[PDB]
Amino acid sequence: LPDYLIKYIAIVSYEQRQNYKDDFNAEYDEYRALHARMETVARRFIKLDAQRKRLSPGSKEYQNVHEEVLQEYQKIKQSSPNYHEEKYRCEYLHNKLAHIKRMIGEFDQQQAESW
Amino acid sequence: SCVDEILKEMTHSWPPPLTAIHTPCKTEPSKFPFPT
Repeated sequence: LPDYLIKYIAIVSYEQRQNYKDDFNAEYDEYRALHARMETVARRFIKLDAQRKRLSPGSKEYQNVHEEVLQEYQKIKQSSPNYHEEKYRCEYLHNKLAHIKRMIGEFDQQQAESW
Repeated sequence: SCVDEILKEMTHSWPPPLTAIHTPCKTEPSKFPFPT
């Protein structure tokens, strides 16, 4: 059970909304940087996958794609800090910030229902 | 074979990045089911 689900509960006041928003903003920069790296890393392999699917398996191009997948994966395996630690950090921040934003949005909806 | 496993691990679709918190909230967030 992630800690942010215990910490960030339903909002009861605008001051709480402000605090939640400030906490979101305090990690937003790291989140966006990591997310951008994750998308950039994924893009190369999604591209290689699509190429591999549309190519004849008897073509030199196919072998080239194979090799390029191996080389790029080697780049990822040797990266520092470890790719999997960055990925975990990015998933955690995504769902944490998504949860905080969910609390804020549900609060906004409630407030709009009463005025 | 090994390349197949590599691509299975690296081609998962990431959700778009969360936007900043507008006032009131402009975009509805959601928890994402990341693969495990």
